[PDB]
Amino acid sequence: TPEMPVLENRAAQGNITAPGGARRLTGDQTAALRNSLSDKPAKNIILLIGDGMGDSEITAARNYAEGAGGFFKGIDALPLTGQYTHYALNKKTGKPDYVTDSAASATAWSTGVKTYNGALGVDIHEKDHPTILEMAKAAGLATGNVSTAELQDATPAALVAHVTSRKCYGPSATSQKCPGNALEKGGKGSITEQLLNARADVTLGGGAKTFAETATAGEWQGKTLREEAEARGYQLVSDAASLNSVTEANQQKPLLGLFADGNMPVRWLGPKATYHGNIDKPAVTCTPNPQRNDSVPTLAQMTDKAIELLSKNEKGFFLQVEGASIDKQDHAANPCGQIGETVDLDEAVQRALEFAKKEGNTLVIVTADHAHASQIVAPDTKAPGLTQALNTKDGAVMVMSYGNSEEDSQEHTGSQLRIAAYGPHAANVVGLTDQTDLFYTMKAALGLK
Amino acid sequence: TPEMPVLENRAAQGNITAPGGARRLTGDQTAALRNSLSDKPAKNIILLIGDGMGDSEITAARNYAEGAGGFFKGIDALPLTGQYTHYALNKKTGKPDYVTDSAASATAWSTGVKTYNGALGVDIHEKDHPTILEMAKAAGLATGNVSTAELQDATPAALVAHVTSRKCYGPSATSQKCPGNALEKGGKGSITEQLLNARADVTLGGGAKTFAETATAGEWQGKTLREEAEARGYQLVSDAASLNSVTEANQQKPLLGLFADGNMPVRWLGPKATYHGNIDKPAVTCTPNPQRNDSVPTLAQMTDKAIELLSKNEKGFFLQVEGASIDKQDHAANPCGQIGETVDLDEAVQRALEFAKKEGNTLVIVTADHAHASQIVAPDTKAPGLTQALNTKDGAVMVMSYGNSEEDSQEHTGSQLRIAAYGPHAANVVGLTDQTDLFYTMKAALGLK
Ligand SMILES: [Mg+2]
Ligand SMILES: [Mg+2]
Ligand SMILES: [Zn+2]
Ligand SMILES: [Zn+2]
Ligand SMILES: [Zn+2]
Ligand SMILES: [Zn+2]
Repeated sequence: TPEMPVLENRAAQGNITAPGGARRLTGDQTAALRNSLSDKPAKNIILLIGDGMGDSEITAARNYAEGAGGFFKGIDALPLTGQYTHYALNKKTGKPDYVTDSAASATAWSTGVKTYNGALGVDIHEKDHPTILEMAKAAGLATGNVSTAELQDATPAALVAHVTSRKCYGPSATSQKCPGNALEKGGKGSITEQLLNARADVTLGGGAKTFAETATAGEWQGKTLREEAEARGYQLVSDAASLNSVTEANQQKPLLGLFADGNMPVRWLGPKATYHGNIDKPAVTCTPNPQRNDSVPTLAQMTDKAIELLSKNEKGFFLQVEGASIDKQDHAANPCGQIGETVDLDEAVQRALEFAKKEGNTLVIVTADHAHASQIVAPDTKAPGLTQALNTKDGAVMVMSYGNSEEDSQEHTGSQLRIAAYGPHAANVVGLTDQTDLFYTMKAALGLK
Repeated sequence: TPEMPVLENRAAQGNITAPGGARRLTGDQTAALRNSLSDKPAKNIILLIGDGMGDSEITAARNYAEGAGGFFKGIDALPLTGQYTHYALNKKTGKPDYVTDSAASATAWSTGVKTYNGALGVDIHEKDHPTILEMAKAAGLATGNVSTAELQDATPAALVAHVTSRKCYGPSATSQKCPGNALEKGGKGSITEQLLNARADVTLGGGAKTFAETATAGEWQGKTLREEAEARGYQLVSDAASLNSVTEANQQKPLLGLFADGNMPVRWLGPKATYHGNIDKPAVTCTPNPQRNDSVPTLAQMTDKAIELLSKNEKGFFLQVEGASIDKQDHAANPCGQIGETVDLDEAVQRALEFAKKEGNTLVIVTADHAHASQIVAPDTKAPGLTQALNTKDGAVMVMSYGNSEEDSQEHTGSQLRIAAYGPHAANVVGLTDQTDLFYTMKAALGLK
């Protein structure tokens, strides 16, 4: 009557003020850990990435949304945890670059090779290396690529595209920045063109804008990328209703969902942190974003439809799910935007876990590309950076600080960070590992090669 | 019987520029993990604490001393890992206070009750709670308390004292700061007097200064703390020569080593970080402190002796080792000092792991009280705080940034952080747990009733 348990409840068990009340455990965990260890092969894999979602980000989001002694039913629920490194390389020297971007990190987990900041699917010598999606596909597995960002963004693009710079979104930018990759130059194509060739079964996100560009060469020269996708038999959907109307997605009729021109709308609204924000302004309470929609699918919905479609495959499936805007809102120094996308991702993880639990042969991994700027500090802190006071679920104030940049955007940080997993082969995330180890873990799990 | 392994080598496997070159794993971990899970009783527990050592501090030290792709033979070797929370409580409201001090967090793990910032061994109503060392002693176990800080400091003090404020070092301050704890007003005494009453087998650290104080009352009034110590039978030692000469350590001959007036000397020196210091000044290489001596025992030496004296006890032991100055040097915004003390701890952890691996019935836990300010950022970073560039073991540049305060000292942060363990009951550290579970976990392991 086996089955691998998920963490059902790790909230504070009683009165936070009393002896034993703040305890998240209720008894010895040994037995439960043992039950969590299997080396059986995995049929499927669900990789959920919170971009910029390091330990700090998780904590701030839990404190705010669930209270300090709360528990994220999705994020905190994975039983096997570790900490991994995500350094990148200096292109010229080949030595470590301690603070990676999304492009180099995404490449790392999806290819198993370290690269330079800005590179997608290539190494420091600019050699193309096959990705876990292409490999899964090659072996006959269904494949999914879902994200809240523009599909040309680095995170999802890493799986289907090989370009020297993350910026070559479409023909236009490619010609000018990735001369080596430009179609009209003998190259493989811009990110959007490779994504279309890649042909995963299910791809959903934003970035409808770039599809308005036309190809400078080949069979579809002069037609728009959107027209191209139609001409090659993709099913195009652009709202919740039409998405939910899809019945099957495969190699004959691959799904392509374009839910916004750029990035998909953020779940919550609030003002930006500000200088001495926590002393000069009252505490903030985030509010749902009215532009979020009933016509716009949530991450959990996209995730849910994808598992549905992909699960038809007898052989199994690979699916990557990105909660994109945790990072984008961290850059913007917007606590509410940031937290709100963490809560969003947790909902997506709950869905993956519900599936995995009942299916029994699925590995579900939750992690991030790199760490980010936000820090939880004392309410009376006086910082030279940006700050904001928030009213949390506990009814107490929490102060959030962004102090690693004097200009435009807050930056990434190089701290090692959480990786949690559940299912067959989950054990490979425990202890210290490298981002590149995840590639090999997934490969091995899926039994590829 | 397949008795439990420590991670052997989690360094990058080969050439980090090549496929699979940065991998830390040489194969599937499932079997090894199974071998690591044991719910047999623990005979001994060694708890190592890096004050302010969040994942961030560990990463920087790693990059620095061992390279991005290196491995800490001590710190990174514990196979069972998780993340834990350490929020404190608001004294008046009892709602969470997101950022803890060393007093409140130390109280959490040593008594299993949350408390307010500044409290030592009391709850928000100011009532006492038995500490883990007190419970071990009651059971007839040998007990040790080692710090590189002054013994009065919060981390080591939380084990032996119950005062309303951490400032109540000795006679003088207590009278004025913790009236209800003052001896003259019938309290249990200042921290130092309370430490004396506690009578741990082995106590080593700095903090001699306060031992120069004269008691205001009791059977040793007018006499100094040091004189009282001698009168009570403690064996004093104030240098390394005399420490090694010690052969016995028990209840009627407790060891008390006072190796400094205040805190023991830090291993490494370097300039403090400065405004735009990564842009404005050359990269730094840390210098070994020439004033650290062959006369002053290192943490690993302190730990080594402690383990030896204590192990003579047939009943088992409880030992707490603190690498104190990580925190203090973080506050000071001194990368070299911060990193040097993490390297120091790592050395003490190795000593602990060595013993444990051989003995087979010892739980070893490595963690921190709370997170801190330091972040690793990109080399070209223009930040509003204090920054510095360092020359790592890789021959590359790493920049650390301090930007959560404009005031005197960098501040603590409330991010959840790594806890890692080896041995019997180590499984209770995996996943999400609270700083309060630690108490309960060590108490159940030793089967303290
Ligand atoms: Mg991203
Ligand atoms: Mg301390
Ligand atoms: Zn990112
Ligand atoms: Zn980013
Ligand atoms: Zn501390
Ligand atoms: Zn501190």
